[PDB]
Amino acid sequence: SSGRIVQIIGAVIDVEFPRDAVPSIYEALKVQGVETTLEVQQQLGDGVVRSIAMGSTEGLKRGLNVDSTGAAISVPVGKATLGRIMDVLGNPIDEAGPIGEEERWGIHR
Amino acid sequence: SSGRIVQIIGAVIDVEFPRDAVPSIYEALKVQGVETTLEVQQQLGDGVVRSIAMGSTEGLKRGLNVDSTGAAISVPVGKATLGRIMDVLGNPIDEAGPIGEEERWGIHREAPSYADQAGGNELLETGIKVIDLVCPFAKGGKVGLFGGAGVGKTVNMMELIRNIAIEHSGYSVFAGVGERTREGNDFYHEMKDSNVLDKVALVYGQMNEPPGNRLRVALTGLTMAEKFRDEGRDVLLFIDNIYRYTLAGTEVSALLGRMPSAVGYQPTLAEEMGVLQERITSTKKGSITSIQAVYVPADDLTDPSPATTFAHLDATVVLSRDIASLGIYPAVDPLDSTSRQLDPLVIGQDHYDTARGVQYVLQRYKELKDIIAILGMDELSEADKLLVARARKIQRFLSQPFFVAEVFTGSPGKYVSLKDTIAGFKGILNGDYDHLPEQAFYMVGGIEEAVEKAKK
Amino acid sequence: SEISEIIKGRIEKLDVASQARNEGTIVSVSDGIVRIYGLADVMYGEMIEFPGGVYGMALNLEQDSVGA
Amino acid sequence: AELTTLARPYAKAAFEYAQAHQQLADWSAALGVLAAVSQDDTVRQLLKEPQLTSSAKAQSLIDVCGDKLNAPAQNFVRTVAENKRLELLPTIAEMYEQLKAEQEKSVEVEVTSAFTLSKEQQDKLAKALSARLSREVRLHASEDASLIGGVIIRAGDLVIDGSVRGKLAKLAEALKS
Ligand SMILES: Nc1ncnc2c1ncn2[C@@H]1O[C@H](COP(=O)(O)OP(=O)(O)O)[C@@H](O)[C@H]1O
Repeated sequence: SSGRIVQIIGAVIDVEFPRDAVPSIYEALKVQGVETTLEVQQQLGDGVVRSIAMGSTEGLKRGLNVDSTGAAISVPVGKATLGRIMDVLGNPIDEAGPIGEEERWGIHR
Repeated sequence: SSGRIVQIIGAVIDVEFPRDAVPSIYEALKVQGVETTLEVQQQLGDGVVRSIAMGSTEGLKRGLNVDSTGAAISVPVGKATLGRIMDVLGNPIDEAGPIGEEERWGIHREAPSYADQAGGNELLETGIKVIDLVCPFAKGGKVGLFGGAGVGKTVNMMELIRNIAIEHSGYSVFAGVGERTREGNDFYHEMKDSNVLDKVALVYGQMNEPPGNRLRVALTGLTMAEKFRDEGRDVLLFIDNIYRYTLAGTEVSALLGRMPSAVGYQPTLAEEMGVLQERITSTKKGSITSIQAVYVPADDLTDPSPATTFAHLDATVVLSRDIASLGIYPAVDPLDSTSRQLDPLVIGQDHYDTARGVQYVLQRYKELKDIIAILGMDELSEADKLLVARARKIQRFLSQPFFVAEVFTGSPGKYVSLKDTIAGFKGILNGDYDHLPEQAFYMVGGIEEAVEKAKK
Repeated sequence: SEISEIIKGRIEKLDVASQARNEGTIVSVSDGIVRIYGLADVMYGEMIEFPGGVYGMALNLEQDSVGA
Repeated sequence: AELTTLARPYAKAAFEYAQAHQQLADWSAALGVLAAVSQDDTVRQLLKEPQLTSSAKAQSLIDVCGDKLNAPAQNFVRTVAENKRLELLPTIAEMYEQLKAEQEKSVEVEVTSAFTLSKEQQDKLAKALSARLSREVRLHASEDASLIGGVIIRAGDLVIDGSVRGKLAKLAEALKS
């Protein structure tokens, strides 16, 4: 189930979830309608998680719906990454189209 | 009524009591079923007191019943403490049974009042010639002791214990603040083998103990010295390091969450120094005189811990490696040791003239030793060579055999009175003994023993 | 007391869990620190069993929480 | 912070609503029932459980209290529980009673005495205290064998000591000095 943003102080964002659906530590979260990802750092209790944005916080408001992906930040791996420029999320930041990878790996190990 | 433990964070334990039975500040508490003692530091409100444990807290839980004793930490006092090793609670840590005391005293009390001060500037005779000439001790005074290890600190302490016990009918209390366990066992066996164990009461607060034990161990030894002072005696109190007392205050103030002061210290630094040092005085019944060894952090004399300590000290004794390499024992530097009693209003004009004459002759010999080192003995005049001969005679007459060092020197020990010290050093300074060789002045008592040494 | 009989009969039918003194529930996890409600018989330095074979050590026995 | 510092705006909001809508005794009975329900041990164990939300804690308190709460008192319970302030519920009620005592111009006075005082003696002390304090007073009499005679009047922070134990302490301080 989805949570809602309750606090935005700088790069740190607090999201409230229902008590049966709290995301794990280092789970990636997707904010609905804005192209920004959050990574869970802490579980504060009472359903609230504290996270860091993987993008700018200018288009964010309190009350925005946040979905959980169920896994960590996964990036493309293999020889499809050769010759390409990627960001932290593994999206291409050249203009050479999409990466045709066959496998994605989580960044925490 | 008893209370319950509500919080354990480290050595800091909060205990809740009923509202009409909250125990006092510095009251000793006992955990039921365990050998753990707590000392109350703060009253937080709603019946809850915040306290420091006087031991390990491993295995304690919330919900344990805690009894109050009705008073502060009470230690055994009197003649039964002599020859015994004790901790901060007064329990014996040698395996020699219970202390058979007749009286127990609490370790927190006020300083003696303004009308209870003895008055005057009466000297304490130690019997050591360099101490009674160059840096004289006051009754009720405080002595900083400086130097490293291996230059004879422990032998000077045992000789002061033997001299105050035999010649002045007093006692001694040792309080080891931050005592290393290896050196405390060594010091105990050295005092058994020098026959001075039954003249001194030993209290250790060891290094592997939590810092409230190392904070209150000097108050325990000072309480036993106060009972010995109140039997009409003159007592010596030895403090092994005063900087570890200051650092234990820093650690206890950091555990209670106080806001720290300049260079990291506790904000009650001068007050916690003054509560300990104002109880060491001369009163109308008797006196306690203290010998306290001082560590200086980062060789900085303007650091706040030695600057608070040097405001209470009346004399300094500096131990030197270069005097001990010449074979001169005890290794007290006569130029670096100071005293506030070395003043002609305090000790008279005659003692002051003899001591300042000895200090001028040794200072002039110190610069002429570099002159002889740079250009040779032929650069000096007849008056410079006469001063070098008198100065070597003064430098060898400062040495003295000790009763606790008869294994080392192979001689009987000597006790020298102050009159014989002033008369002997005046006799060397006036040129009365220029016909004697310098090796007669080494390791004797008075000047007459050097006179009978120069016939053999 | 001033509690009425009907209000007391509503109190006696409440769903209240009986918290055992050797049991607890994780409130918060952050940076290797787990703060736990309950565990009323835990000792200072006692090992705590978590699911999945994970173990911890209790260091902060506060009034309403345990930091491990 | 203190409990009165935190409990001040909730009691002031409840007093301003109950003075604006003429429901002073209704909110005084409601806050008394809420304070006494929140100090019972089973409800206090339920209100400290970590898996319950604040809405379920407010719903359990409303279902326990029942007919003693009207709908704005239930709204007040949901506002107290959403800001996580349920442990303040005795202190809030006490401060409400203090505000109502300033509104009806009355003061609650505790009188302790060495022997039992009759109704003529209580009416005499109540009239003297009503002349001094310019309020209607309510006396609460109690006994104490520590006093050998006289009364002790306590009204807020005002203490009037007419006992002979205090005169004995004054004579001891006057002859000791
Ligand atoms: N009065 C003395 N006479 C002869 N030798 C001494 C005397 N005092 C000390 N020494 C020598 O100095 C050494 C160090 O003495 P000690 O007091 O044990 O220092 P520390 O206690 O710091 O180790 C002793 O082993 C001893 O040989």
